Amino acid sequence: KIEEGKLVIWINGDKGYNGLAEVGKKFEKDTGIKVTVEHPDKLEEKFPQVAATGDGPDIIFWAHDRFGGYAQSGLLAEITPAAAFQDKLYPFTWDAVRYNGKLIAYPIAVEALSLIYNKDLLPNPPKTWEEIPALDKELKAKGKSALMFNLQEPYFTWPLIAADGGYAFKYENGKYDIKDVGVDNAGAKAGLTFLVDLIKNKHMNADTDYSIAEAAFNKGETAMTINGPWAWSNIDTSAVNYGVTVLPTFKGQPSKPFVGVLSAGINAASPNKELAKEFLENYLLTDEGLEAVNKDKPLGAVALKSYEEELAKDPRIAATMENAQKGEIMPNIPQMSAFWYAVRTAVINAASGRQTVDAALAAAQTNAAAGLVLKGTMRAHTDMVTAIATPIDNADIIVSASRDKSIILWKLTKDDKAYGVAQRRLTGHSHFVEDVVLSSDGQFALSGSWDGELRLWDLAAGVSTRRFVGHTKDVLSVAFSLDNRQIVSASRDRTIKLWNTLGECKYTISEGGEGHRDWVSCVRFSPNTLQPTIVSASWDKTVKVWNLSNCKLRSTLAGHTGYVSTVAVSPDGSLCASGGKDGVVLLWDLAEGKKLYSLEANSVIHALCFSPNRYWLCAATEHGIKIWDLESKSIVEDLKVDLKKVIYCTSLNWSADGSTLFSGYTDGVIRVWGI
Ligand SMILES: OC[C@H]1O[C@H](O[C@H]2[C@H](O)[C@@H](O)[C@@H](O)O[C@@H]2CO)[C@H](O)[C@@H](O)[C@@H]1O
Repeated sequence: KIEEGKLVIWINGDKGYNGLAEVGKKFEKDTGIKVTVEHPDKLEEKFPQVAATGDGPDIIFWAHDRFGGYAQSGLLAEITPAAAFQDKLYPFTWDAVRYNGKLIAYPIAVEALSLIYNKDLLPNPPKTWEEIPALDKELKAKGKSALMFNLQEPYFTWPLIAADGGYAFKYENGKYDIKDVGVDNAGAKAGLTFLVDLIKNKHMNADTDYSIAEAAFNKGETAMTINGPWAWSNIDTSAVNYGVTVLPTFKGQPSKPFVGVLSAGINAASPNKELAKEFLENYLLTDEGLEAVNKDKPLGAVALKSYEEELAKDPRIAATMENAQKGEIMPNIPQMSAFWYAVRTAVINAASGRQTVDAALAAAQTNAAAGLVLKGTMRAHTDMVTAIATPIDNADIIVSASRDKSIILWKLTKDDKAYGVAQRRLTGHSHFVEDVVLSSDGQFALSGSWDGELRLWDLAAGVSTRRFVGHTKDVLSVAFSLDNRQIVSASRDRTIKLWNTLGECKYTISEGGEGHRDWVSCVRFSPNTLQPTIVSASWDKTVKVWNLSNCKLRSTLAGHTGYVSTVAVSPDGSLCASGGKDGVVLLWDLAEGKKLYSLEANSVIHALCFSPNRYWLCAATEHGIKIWDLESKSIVEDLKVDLKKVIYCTSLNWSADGSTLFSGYTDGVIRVWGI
């Protein structure tokens, strides 16, 4: 629920949540309000989840870099401190938490990684990364390692990658270009390669995580480690005689860590937005509040000036700020998480050996800039997935058709396991199922296969309820009339047939001069109820529009030099996209019945479909799923397949809400796309 009357706070496990808890107890004393401080695992990922449904904590803590994404998804209440309060914090700390001109959280402290060394094992720490391999050989002889730090999180490896040129998003004229990603340039490659070499020459292991490196350093086994201010406590209790100094340089350049600003945001759904502000502003952001947290685990250089005046006296803090100066404050734009996930994968694969540096970064480069990504994969078909149907009511299930001769009802789980599971496999056709469609109910499926027949399926009971025997050759397409009372099909027998629901052919648009002269590959109903019509693709290179009332030919659309294997109709029934052999997508004006323009794809098109919302046109091509913006006539996405044989999309269909693109491939795998 909401939890009106108390304050649920979330902060990371590596921070002084106990000290904060104290602050919470002090608030409760003066307020009479219970403060609960919890530190869930992966709280940064759960938050956007729970906050979306209206649940979650009242206050969430994390480095600023992740708040832009939360704000964007409306998960954060706008904060508005009095000018008096604002002056208490450094202006630059406020900028860290300012998104689209608004303050979305209270800044707490400036975090920056530093080189932490054991003064007893290494009086003079290396000034450069390059002298570390020799240093490790020297220490290894004495049963000690030179360096150990968390190689699992990109946060720790980024300072070295960025050192000689690597960057996340190009910054220019006071703005970030989210398409200009710098993770695979010469600089980033040089840094990651050096790192990987360290692992190859065994100066550090690819599996070293946070606890391993912290234990090793605190137990005096390794001379140096890399960490933030929050680690100084544990080392204190370990009695190690350490120092905190400038990170080593690489190729003469200083390591450039991404600087985080620990921040506290208030849940958009919280019913204690006021209690939250009173707490953060009058209890936490005070010389007392911070000191209570700082004693638990150091915060770093705090936003609050008054208290920073004391902290800046600590040399470890001065060292923190020197490394901070060599790097830069993290952007808070939504793309940051994509950048982090991208870089994390790259480092791990390059480190594990699964991929080469160039290989790993190249992919990271793509994932960091990627808009539409691979939300998941659904596997069950043992052969090519020929068609995909999505429920009109946007329910949590879809249906697929495959050359394995079956259709599958998928239950969209989304759970870590898979995006969906084969809830029921329906068999019955004696040859490849080429196309499938759902009823308005979303309760029945209508299929067409190369066995020349169509079948109605009762999805719930799992059985075929009707065979449509009429065509004399392979059936290549099927469609349901808007009111689901009429069924249409296309065949290699060059005809288009109309059927009722009882399996009787009510009408046949014969191969006559009016009809097609070759295979009819596709037939679709136009959503327009004013002029009942259907369009048809054909290997006779034409497209035909038909009056559903009298079944009379409206018009023949010529413009293709090869077979047209597919046709899609805009949701409004005004446009119509056609495609096939010649690689060009012709967009027509249904109403008038004339060409509007082309859209080169340079690849054979297999399927088409417009977006439910956006002015988008998607094309299943042998060279990826091309997506143009019907307004700019420009490509906005070109999705290829990466297993890390020629594999290509044969079918695709959007979820009713336009949020997910389902697509079948030749390898029998169904790939889910979306934000
Ligand atoms: O490395 C990916 C990860 O880096 C940062 O998380 C830091 C955090 O800022 C520090 O305060 C401390 O908790 O160490 C974390 C690394 O494990 C980013 O803030 C985070 O968004 C990103 O995923």
